[PDB]
Amino acid sequence: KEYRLINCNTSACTQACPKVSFEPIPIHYCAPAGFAILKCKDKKFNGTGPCPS
Amino acid sequence: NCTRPNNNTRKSIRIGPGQAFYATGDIIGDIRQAHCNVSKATWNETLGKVVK
Amino acid sequence: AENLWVTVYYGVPVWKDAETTLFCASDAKAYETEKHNVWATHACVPTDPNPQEIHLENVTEEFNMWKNNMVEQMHTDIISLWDQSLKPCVKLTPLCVTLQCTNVTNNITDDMRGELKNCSFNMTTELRDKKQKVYSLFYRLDVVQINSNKEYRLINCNTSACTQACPKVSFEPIPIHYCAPAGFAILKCKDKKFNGTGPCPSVSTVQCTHGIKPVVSTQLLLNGSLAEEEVMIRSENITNNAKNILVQFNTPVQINCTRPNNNTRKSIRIGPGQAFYATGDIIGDIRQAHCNVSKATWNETLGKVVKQLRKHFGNNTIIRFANSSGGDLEVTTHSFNCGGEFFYCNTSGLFNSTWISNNDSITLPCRIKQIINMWQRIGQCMYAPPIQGVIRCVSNITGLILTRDGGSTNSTTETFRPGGGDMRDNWRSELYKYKVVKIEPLGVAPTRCKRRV
Amino acid sequence: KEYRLINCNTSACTQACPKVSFEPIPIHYCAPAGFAILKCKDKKFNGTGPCPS
Amino acid sequence: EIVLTQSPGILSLSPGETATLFCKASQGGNAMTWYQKRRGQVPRLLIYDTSRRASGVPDRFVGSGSGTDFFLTINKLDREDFAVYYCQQFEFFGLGSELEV
Amino acid sequence: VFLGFLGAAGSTMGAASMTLTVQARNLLSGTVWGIKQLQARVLAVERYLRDQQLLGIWGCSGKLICCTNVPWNSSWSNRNLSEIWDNMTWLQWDKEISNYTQIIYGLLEESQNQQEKNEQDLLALD
Amino acid sequence: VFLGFLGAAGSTMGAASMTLTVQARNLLSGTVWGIKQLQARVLAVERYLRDQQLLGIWGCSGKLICCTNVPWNSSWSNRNLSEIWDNMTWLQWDKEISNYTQIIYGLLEESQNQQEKNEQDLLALD
Amino acid sequence: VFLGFLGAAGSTMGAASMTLTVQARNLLSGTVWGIKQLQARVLAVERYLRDQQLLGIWGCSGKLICCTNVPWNSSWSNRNLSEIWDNMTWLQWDKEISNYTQIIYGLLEESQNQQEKNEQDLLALD
Amino acid sequence: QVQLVQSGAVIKTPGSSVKISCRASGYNFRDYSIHWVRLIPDKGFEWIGWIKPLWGAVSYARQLQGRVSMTRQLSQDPDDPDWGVAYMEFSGLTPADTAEYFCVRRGSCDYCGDFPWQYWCQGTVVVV
Ligand SMILES: CC(=O)N[C@@H]1[C@@H](O)[C@H](O[C@@H]2O[C@H](CO)[C@@H](O[C@@H]3O[C@H](CO[C@H]4O[C@H](CO[C@H]5O[C@H](CO)[C@@H](O)[C@H](O)[C@@H]5O[C@H]5O[C@H](CO)[C@@H](O)[C@H](O)[C@@H]5O)[C@@H](O)[C@H](O)[C@@H]4O)[C@@H](O)[C@H](O[C@H]4O[C@H](CO)[C@@H](O)[C@H](O)[C@@H]4O)[C@@H]3O)[C@H](O)[C@H]2NC(C)=O)[C@@H](CO)O[C@H]1O
Ligand SMILES: CC(=O)N[C@@H]1[C@@H](O)[C@H](O[C@@H]2O[C@H](CO)[C@@H](O[C@@H]3O[C@H](CO[C@H]4O[C@H](CO[C@H]5O[C@H](CO)[C@@H](O)[C@H](O)[C@@H]5O[C@H]5O[C@H](CO)[C@@H](O)[C@H](O)[C@@H]5O)[C@@H](O)[C@H](O)[C@@H]4O)[C@@H](O)[C@H](O[C@H]4O[C@H](CO)[C@@H](O)[C@H](O)[C@@H]4O)[C@@H]3O)[C@H](O)[C@H]2NC(C)=O)[C@@H](CO)O[C@H]1O
Ligand SMILES: CC(=O)N[C@@H]1[C@@H](O)[C@H](O[C@@H]2O[C@H](CO)[C@@H](O[C@@H]3O[C@H](CO[C@H]4O[C@H](CO[C@H]5O[C@H](CO)[C@@H](O)[C@H](O)[C@@H]5O[C@H]5O[C@H](CO)[C@@H](O)[C@H](O)[C@@H]5O)[C@@H](O)[C@H](O)[C@@H]4O)[C@@H](O)[C@H](O[C@H]4O[C@H](CO)[C@@H](O)[C@H](O)[C@@H]4O)[C@@H]3O)[C@H](O)[C@H]2NC(C)=O)[C@@H](CO)O[C@H]1O
Repeated sequence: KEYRLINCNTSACTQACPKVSFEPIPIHYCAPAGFAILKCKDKKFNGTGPCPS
Repeated sequence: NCTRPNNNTRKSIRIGPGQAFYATGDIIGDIRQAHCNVSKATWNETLGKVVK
Repeated sequence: AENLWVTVYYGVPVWKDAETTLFCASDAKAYETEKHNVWATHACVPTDPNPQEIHLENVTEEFNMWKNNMVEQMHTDIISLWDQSLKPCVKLTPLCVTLQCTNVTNNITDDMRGELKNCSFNMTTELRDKKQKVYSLFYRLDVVQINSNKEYRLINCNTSACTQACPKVSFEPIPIHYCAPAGFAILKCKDKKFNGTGPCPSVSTVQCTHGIKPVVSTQLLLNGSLAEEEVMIRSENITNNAKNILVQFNTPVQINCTRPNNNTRKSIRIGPGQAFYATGDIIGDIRQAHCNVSKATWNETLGKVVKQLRKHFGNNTIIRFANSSGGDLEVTTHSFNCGGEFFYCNTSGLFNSTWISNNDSITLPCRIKQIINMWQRIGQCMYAPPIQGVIRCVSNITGLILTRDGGSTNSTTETFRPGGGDMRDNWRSELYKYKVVKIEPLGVAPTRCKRRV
Repeated sequence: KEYRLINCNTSACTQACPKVSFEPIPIHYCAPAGFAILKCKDKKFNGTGPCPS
Repeated sequence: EIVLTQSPGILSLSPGETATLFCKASQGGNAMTWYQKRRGQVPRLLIYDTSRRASGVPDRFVGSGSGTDFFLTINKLDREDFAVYYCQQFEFFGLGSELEV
Repeated sequence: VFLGFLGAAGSTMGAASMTLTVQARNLLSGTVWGIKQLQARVLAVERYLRDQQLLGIWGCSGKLICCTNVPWNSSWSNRNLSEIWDNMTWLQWDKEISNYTQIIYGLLEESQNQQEKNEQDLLALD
Repeated sequence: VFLGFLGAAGSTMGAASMTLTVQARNLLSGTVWGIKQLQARVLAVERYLRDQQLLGIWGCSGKLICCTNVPWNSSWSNRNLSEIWDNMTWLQWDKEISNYTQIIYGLLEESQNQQEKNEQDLLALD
Repeated sequence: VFLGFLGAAGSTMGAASMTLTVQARNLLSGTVWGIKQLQARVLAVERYLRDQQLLGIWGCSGKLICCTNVPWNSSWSNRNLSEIWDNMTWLQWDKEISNYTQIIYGLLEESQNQQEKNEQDLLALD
Repeated sequence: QVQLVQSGAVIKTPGSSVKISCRASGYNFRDYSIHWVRLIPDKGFEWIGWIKPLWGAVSYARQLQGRVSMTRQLSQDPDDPDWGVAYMEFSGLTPADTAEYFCVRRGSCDYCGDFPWQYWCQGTVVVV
């Protein structure tokens, strides 16, 4: 009953360093100068169209 | 809430030199099944909200 | 008139202490070196034909060399620069193999151990299909007994991988200048009796530092710039034994070093493109690597450090010199490069003295390695190719990194021992004159003046 | 009658991705600001010397 | 060598009060370190560089001093503060002061 | 006389206010190493522009010395003229006024736009 | 009063022409991530200088509000003063004059050099 | 008439001193290739700022044509007005005065700060 | 989080040597010296020495020289390469050497010197 690692025919393989972490930590996307980010503060917005707040 | 109940163990295999594969060693204790729990109450409640 | 108004000033002479990325400067002769050898001399900007350092009269500045950045920056630049060089250079992955080694052809007295092991091994060929038994010569330190055959392995095989330095490169330390960006100054303590920490009366601004060549060496530091009057002994905390002592000489003590054996190099085709440089037959006698210093001058200069030391430990005190306590070969011995190979010289003969309150030379033996693990390496190592022929270098000793024994008991017999370990000490030794500041030209102050309507 | 790929003693070998193309497509060399490129529009110029046009 | 002399040997105070402990060094000019050792527990760094609090050390611990005279002040004493306190400079140590209830 | 860049460090704020065009001068013009060069080359123009930015949001694009309409709050210094221009040095002087430099700048910001909004009205009527 | 950067977005062009020094202020100062930082750091000074470039090839290095000698072509807007300064907002106003802003700029370019070539003649005779 | 960027190359220094705002215009706005773009993008602002640097340490932030207080040393050129403005071209003219341009600049540097240090005294008394 | 874990308590006969281990983890082992210190009943603390893990350079209290030897071993685990073990061997023991032995490490802040020990092993009791 002999087997193989499933990647062997599709792709190569590289062992993640245990000295690394997968925890999702919060990122902020900051703009350059003379660039703004505008924030829809409306608490009933469906994501498309005019935002009053 | 989610979990892997098995107290898994790791041994390190020297591919050498510098290279080293981390194998999965003996399973200490029972052999159980990975799973997740949510409240049936709250899921009921929140699935009611999406329907509304 | 009584009413004052603020008027702003642009170009005011004032600076805030800073940290920033500096950049390198070197000279035209460094590029004339060609041969694709020197590291980063090419990407490095040039120097100035007429350099100027403006003395700043009437100003004092609080220096601290033990809390500087441009030595941490430099230390880093040196490690990176070096590590980028080894990417193209060939990997000795398959050289990690069960060697079958003996001793080199010799008739020495039983006491004298064999330090040159003639090792034969199945090496790879240009073609995947085949193999090749081929022999090379290795130092005892570059191999370990693996286990009635006498079989060995390259010592790196369990700690790290290995990559052969390109012979088309050079290890010679060439002078680097650390130039500041615009609106950034470097301030230079021109006081000839400064211990590296505190207010400096004589100060000057300057764009770039002096030609600081990166001699990476333990125990005694070499070819560095030397003091102008006294043998200055500098430390962060002298009272605390845990901190080392940086001795900067006043006079150069010339130390001649050599590998007497006319070694030979053969090239082995790993293939394709890959090619290992083996160590071939030794032409002539089998002798011992060593260094010579004048016993006269060492006496003289060790007398100077004692005259200075008693200023810190009392006039009626014994100050003797002892050899290393124990540790890694990296630190238990004077390490350096010489002609392209790495040396490990026993300093027991130099630090073996005693000093009361009131014509040959010093032959000191050495060892030699090829697979080196400098800068506290962990995952990567480097094979320094055999340098064909006879090797000898001549250098001055500019300083020391000494260490005092903390047993104490208020005894007037506190002895010293040579140290090393952290290599920032070496750049700390040359960069003590310098400090980096952030220029802030926008002055605001009141003068009796209103702007028009 | 046995052979080898000719590179085996001179150099290593790397297979070009077929998902690439060798077709020479026209390139323009544009200058930075405050930099000009000067173009000899003389239709009898040998490449060296004063160009009137 | 440096000789550190702590006083008093024993200090007796109540929870809520402020304790002052002294350390006199035989040599002036060095900074002072303090440790707490509760009975049967691993020593814990409290103060270094004379006045800087170590990791997780609450602000009721206050180190100060100058020259040869150094002090640990413990404000609003908590039940846990009753312990032996040691001063240190480099490899040299005081013999400790016990704070008792 | 010509001392050099920063030469009037330990000179009086009057004598140092002579050599302003020398410090203002040596302030712009003058792959491992290659990256160092690039983030030093931008740092120098960023740092430089941030000062021109200020001079411009004030009225002092001249520049060097520029008078203004915000009066000196004695709380900031309160020292007499002589003892700062014919006495103190800018290294020294900077640390005194350091506590309110950004508050002082704010007084300047409003004052300039106030000038412009006014001067339009003059050219408007005339 | 102090609204904030862009605070006078939905304010009248008169009220928004007060807070100019606030939008002009927050406009300069404020290895994967390392490259992002660098081509954002240059983009900000490139974009900034391109405006100073214009103000300078006009006469308006002052700057903020700057009057000129090119008269308003009614074709561009034709609206009355009140209904743009005490009525419309700059977001709105921008889209009207947007069709000819670069043509308007050209009128400015020639007019400034024309001033200089003239003013030399004044200082020449006097 | 409008010739184009550098169009008045072989034009007289008088006629070329008309089209100044055109050469001044096309001077700013306009991973292998990616790096080329970046050290060209900084080079253009470095090179540009170094000129504004000079105009600013003189009095000529105007700019284009700017008169000054340093008189023309005949040793530099000594040619008559007509034969340089209505005769010679700037390509030509540049090579004559090239030997002393940096010495000339130095005369300008001191002269500007001298103006400022003086003008403060005027607003001081008045 | 830095962790120093020592080997267990031991009873030693006079004339013996004791070898104490200190497993250090949660930081780069090569970057910090380890000191050893002993707390002696009725006598207080006595600093024994330090070791710097890179080259294993050492310094021993003058009054203990000849009786103490410090060495270290660096992790050989490719996916966990930054911890290490410090060892101290103390020889020619007498009843006066009955003490609790600690391995200690400095804090890692900017103003932390070499001797203020922020991190302590749990101690090893040696009874001679
Ligand atoms: C199915 C699905 O996918 N949905 C899930 C869902 O299951 C779940 O939410 C649950 O749903 C189920 C079904 O819809 C609920 O079950 C029903 O619950 C009621 C239970 O009745 C309640 O109170 C009863 C007590 O009765 C009286 O007594 C009180 C205390 O003494 C008193 O205040 C009252 O007045 C009351 O009236 C009278 O009765 C008393 C005696 O009891 C008397 O003295 C008084 O004078 C009054 O006359 C008690 O019986 C019960 O425990 C509960 O508290 C039941 O009626 C339903 O039972 C019937 O149906 C069952 C199967 O459907 C069948 O087995 C029985 O035989 C009955 O016919 C039924 O159980 C449930 O409560 C609810 N569960 C939860 C956990 O909340 C949610 C949860 O995730 O998710 C959905 O997706
Ligand atoms: C030892 C160590 O670890 N240090 C090494 C170190 O060796 C080395 O640097 C070297 O050091 C050595 C020793 O310190 C130097 O050796 C000494 O050099 C001088 C050599 O004198 C020089 O010039 C001499 C000529 O004399 C005259 O002539 C000139 C030309 O005709 C003329 O201009 C002059 O006026 C001059 O005066 C008069 O003499 C002439 C005739 O010569 C006359 O007509 C005139 O009218 C004048 O009257 C010449 O003799 C010599 O070659 C050299 O150029 C010697 O004096 C020393 O010799 C003495 O000591 C020797 C051993 O020490 C002993 O053998 C001799 O017998 C003598 O007593 C001595 O050699 C050396 O120059 C220098 N070497 C090098 C390579 O530079 C460095 C190098 O790496 O490293 C250190 O670490
Ligand atoms: C040990 C260590 O770790 N230190 C080293 C160190 O060794 C070294 O520096 C050296 O140190 C040693 C020891 O400290 C020195 O050795 C001592 O040197 C003197 C030598 O005397 C000197 O002059 C002697 C001549 O005597 C007379 O004659 C002159 C010429 O004729 C004349 O001008 C004088 O007046 C003088 O007085 C009288 O004598 C003559 C006859 O000689 C007479 O006619 C007159 O009328 C007078 O009455 C000569 O003897 C000698 O060569 C030298 O030039 C010796 O006295 C010491 O010898 C004694 O001790 C020896 C062992 O210690 C023992 O073997 C002997 O038996 C003697 O008892 C001794 O050698 C040495 O000079 C010095 N060496 C060097 C190289 O400089 C340095 C060097 O690196 O490093 C340290 O770390």
